[PDB]
Amino acid sequence: NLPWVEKYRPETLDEVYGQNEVITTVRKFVDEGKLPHLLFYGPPGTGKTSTIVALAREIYGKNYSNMVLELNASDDRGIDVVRNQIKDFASTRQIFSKGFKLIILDEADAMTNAAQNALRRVIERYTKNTRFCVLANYAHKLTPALLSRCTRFRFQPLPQEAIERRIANVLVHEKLKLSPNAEKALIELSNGDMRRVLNVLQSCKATLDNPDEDEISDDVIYECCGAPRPSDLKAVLKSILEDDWGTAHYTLNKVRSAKGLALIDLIEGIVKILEDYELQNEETRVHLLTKLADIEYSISKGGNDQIQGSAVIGAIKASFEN
Amino acid sequence: QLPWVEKYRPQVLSDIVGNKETIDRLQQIAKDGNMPHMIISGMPGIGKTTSVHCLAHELLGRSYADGVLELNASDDRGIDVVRNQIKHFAQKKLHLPPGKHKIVILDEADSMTAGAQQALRRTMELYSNSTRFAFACNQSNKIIEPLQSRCAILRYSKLSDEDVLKRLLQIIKLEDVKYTNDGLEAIIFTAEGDMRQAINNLQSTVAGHGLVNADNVFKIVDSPHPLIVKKMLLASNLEDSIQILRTDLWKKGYSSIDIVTTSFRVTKNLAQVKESVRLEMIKEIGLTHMRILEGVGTYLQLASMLAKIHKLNN
Amino acid sequence: MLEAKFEEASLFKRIIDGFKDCVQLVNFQCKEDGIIAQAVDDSRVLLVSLEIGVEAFQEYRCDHPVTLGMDLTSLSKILRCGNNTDTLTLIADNTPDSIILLFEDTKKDRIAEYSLKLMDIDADFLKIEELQYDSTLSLPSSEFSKIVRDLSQLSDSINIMITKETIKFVADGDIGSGSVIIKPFVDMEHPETSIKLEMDQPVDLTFGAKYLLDIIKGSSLSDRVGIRLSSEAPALFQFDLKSGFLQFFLAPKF
Amino acid sequence: MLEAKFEEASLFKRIIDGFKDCVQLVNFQCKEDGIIAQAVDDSRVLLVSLEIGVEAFQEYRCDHPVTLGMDLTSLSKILRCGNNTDTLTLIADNTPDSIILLFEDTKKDRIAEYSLKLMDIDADFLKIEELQYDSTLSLPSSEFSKIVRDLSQLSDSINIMITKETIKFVADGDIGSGSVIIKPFVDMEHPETSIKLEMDQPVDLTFGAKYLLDIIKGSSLSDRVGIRLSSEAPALFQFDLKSGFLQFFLAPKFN
Ligand SMILES: Nc1ncnc2c1ncn2[C@@H]1O[C@H](COP(=O)(O)OP(=O)(O)OP(O)(O)=S)[C@@H](O)[C@H]1O
Ligand SMILES: Nc1ncnc2c1ncn2[C@@H]1O[C@H](COP(=O)(O)OP(=O)(O)OP(O)(O)=S)[C@@H](O)[C@H]1O
Ligand SMILES: [Mg+2]
Ligand SMILES: [Mg+2]
Repeated sequence: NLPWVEKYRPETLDEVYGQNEVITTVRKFVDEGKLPHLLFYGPPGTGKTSTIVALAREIYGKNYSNMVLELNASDDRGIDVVRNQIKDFASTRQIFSKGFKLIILDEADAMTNAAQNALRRVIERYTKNTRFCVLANYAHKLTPALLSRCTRFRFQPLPQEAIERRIANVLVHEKLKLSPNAEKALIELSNGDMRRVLNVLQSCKATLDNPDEDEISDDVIYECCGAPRPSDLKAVLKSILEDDWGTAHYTLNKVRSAKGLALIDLIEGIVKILEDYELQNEETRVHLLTKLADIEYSISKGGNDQIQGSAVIGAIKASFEN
Repeated sequence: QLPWVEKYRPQVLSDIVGNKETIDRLQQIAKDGNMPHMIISGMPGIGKTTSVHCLAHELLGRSYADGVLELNASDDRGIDVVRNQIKHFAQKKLHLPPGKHKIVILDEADSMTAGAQQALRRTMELYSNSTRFAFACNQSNKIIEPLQSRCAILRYSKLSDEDVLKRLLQIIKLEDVKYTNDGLEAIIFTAEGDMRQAINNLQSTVAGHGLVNADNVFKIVDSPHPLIVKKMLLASNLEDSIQILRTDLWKKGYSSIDIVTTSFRVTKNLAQVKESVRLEMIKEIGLTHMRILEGVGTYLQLASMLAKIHKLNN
Repeated sequence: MLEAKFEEASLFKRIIDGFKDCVQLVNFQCKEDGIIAQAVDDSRVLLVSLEIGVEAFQEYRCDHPVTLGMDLTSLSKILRCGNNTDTLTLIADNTPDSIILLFEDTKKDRIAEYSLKLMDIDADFLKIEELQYDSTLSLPSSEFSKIVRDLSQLSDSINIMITKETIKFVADGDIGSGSVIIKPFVDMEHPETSIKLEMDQPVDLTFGAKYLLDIIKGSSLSDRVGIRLSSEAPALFQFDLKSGFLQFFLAPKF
Repeated sequence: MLEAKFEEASLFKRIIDGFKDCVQLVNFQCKEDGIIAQAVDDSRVLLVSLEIGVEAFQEYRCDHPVTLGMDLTSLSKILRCGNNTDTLTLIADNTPDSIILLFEDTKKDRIAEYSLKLMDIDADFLKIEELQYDSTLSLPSSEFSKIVRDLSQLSDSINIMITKETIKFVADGDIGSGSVIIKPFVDMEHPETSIKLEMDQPVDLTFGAKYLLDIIKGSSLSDRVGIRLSSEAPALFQFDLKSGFLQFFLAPKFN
């Protein structure tokens, strides 16, 4: 009944994929027993939370409900919270506890500089009775002191083999068939976030479950994800580089209207396509990149859509003149 | 185990390396004893807290435990504290040598609420005969103007290269570590003035790979490799730079902010190209960084940054 | 199916008042040996345990072990309505979901029936391991309570130390320091005011102020309290009772 | 330095609790004659003086005069600990940074020594000269406390009148008004119910209600409170003690 994102959440260290380089390290740390303060950081949908919860459940077993405290971002997070709750949990020694407790701060990069200073002082004070674990998406918004105090662990995105294995395990445990190009388009659009994959899978499941036997074609995947198909990108680029102004404008308009295309993703795909052309001159590439970056920056502030579309067309056309 | 930064923390004022003017000022202060209220401002990890701690220790001698009140971000500093506890501590009778005084050391003064900083005014103005205050702050702008004006301001510049090198060489000699000059230069590079971070990176490298070498440091820092970023920023044909940025940096999950910061840091140290071209490349990288921080982080922005850098270098 | 009648009413009153503040929800388990209860505070520092046999009661009958998880605040609210000359009686039947209390004195027809719901928690966790304590002592409850709530204003960390026949309670804070020193002595005329001390090794450890203040509130049970101190082990504060005891297990500090 | 041994520990406890609500910081000038203290209210309207001679100390030895300036909240927190049947002892070292208070039980070895950190106060010691007060009276302390607690429930000012051997208290608030009069008399059966009066000039003064409510707390020290009123000078309230006195100097209001 619960969504796959919550259902297929791993419960052991073995059920994590594409992170062996960190799994062997955490297994060494748990067999040695010298587990220090940890920092897990990386792009979303990678397995930091799942890995740390599995590690806590493995180290503490049933005592997990007592010696493990999870805190999230901005839970009335003044300095008062770090003064009362975390400080009491760290300082207070349980009745029948041997070892140390664990306080896991999820998405803990949203702390102010004063809050991070309080946290670094706290972790410095009681570093002998408990160990902390800080999770982050961007490791550049944390004070270098807190970073230096613990050991870092970057979570590289999931490779193709890991996501393919996981979608295979999900497929065999569910009533769905998956076409060969479907998984290719899936891996190309997801960019390596397992959460988005597990979301879009159940989405297209509920979407095209009419006879319980329909095949998930690339059309339904591109619809549910809301991403264009590379053929349309090639066609619009061809129309821009070949036809005149009015026809290319009408083609761009109809392609972005009938399918619901944003100029941002369209420009991303267009520059991805242009990245592999055999351009004879160099000034064309420079002008193209500069003008397209300017268009994207201007779109980031929400100007007049038709004007930015005409500007995209003009930049692409005036760049290819040598 | 034990952190080197905690084990080799200077306890005597003379052992502090860095600013040569303010450390001699504090030396003469401890020699005389008539210390005024003082705010100590500066960038993180350059020796602010250790300085005031060593000053208090050397100034009070055997009475440090009874004549010093320290308040960091962990302790509660609201309205009730500054009104009751600090005031009852300032009035506390204590017979010290003729020149000494009780010391109140407030660390991370920036986190102290303005309304809380209000109460300290008369408490420190009235009892100045047997009590002196030392604030330690990163940015001296969050301190209210009255407290800003009542006390002497002491600025701490960021650490230079020779001072950090001397301290690291002292630590190595005391620890009998195998090293090389390029490894020490890599430590200086990844530190940029943070003595604490420099020592911690040194200890992490020694614990992880044993020998202090460039590849070891650059594998333990988890930052983009400076050599490959320099090659990206110095390639002749633009397509080589674009291919480098695409395959060697963008695929491995590096954050765009880290790429821009590493490009900034390496362009600062490119002592082979001219000075004006360095300044203009820094300008371009900074405009790209400002674009990145505003919410857009597309690969196209970094591509345009590289394109403009090449256009400048041509 | 469960019938448990007392001799007085103030007995259960002070029994509940003893640990009414430390925890809110508590499970009473009844078997042929009597009634057993064990709980822990939210901070997981103080472990309260209460055992009452089948002798302080007058009529006690039950077929199988039964568990009743109830709130202590509401139980005290109900229990505070009785006179000191009455007789309380716990009544329970098949499928226990509502406990019945009955106040009744034979001198006048006052049948006071009170039904109380049961909020179950299903968390027992009773585990008592150590039986060898390094040092033990026994002293009047009033003296210990006076000392602890006298030294509680100075600081929040009370230092207990058992030296060579010199029991010493120390406290140090911001307004000063306090030191209570008591030596053992036996009074032949009044053993109820004697100080018993058996020491195998000199002991020195610390405890929190608020935890001791919550412990000593169970001083109305007995006039004599027994302290058992031991390194690498929690300290034990025991209050005897005609048919059992109430014991607080406290975890020291660093 | 100084060693003072009280006979009953409740004495100093009552002394401190008598005026611990009108002054936050008091200075105790320990001389060879005894203990003398004076402290001004935080609003500079109510002065408190206290004299305790050597007769109130079982053993009192002072090496040289000293000034122990201690708080009253902390001293009341400490004095609240000891029982009644104890032997309080005050001890101080040379250059006193802290005072030591020993509590010893006569029939036990339960010795409890406490330490108190002395404060630093500027000795703004004013000298008091005896003035010939116009009206001098004395009355049972319970009577005065009752009268003040009854009249203060109406306004924030109480008017005292001494005219033709008659005492009068008057209050006029917004919720109403009230008046009481007292006639001097004496009874050989119980002299603790006599209202003395010696008038030289009929006087009319007005005092604050809160300050009188704080002063009347001294009714636990003695039973016969004395009052000295002048035409314009601050009123003097005196509670006598087995070896000394506690005096409240109160400043009148304006017309
Ligand atoms: N490495 C992985 N192997 C298998 N399933 C994974 C993996 N990473 C994520 N998942 C799945 O995706 C879900 C989300 O994982 P999370 O741990 O919540 O991601 P995250 O690392 O916390 O990133 P955030 O929370 O967005 S910053 C999990 O419950 C799993 O179902
Ligand atoms: N000049 C120096 N000489 C030697 N060690 C230093 C020096 N400056 C900093 N350190 C080291 O840096 C560590 C960090 O402590 P501090 O420098 O006091 O931190 P900080 O300067 O207060 O910066 P904060 O706390 O983030 S505002 C110290 O324990 C020292 O080991
Ligand atoms: Mg997460
Ligand atoms: Mg600091």
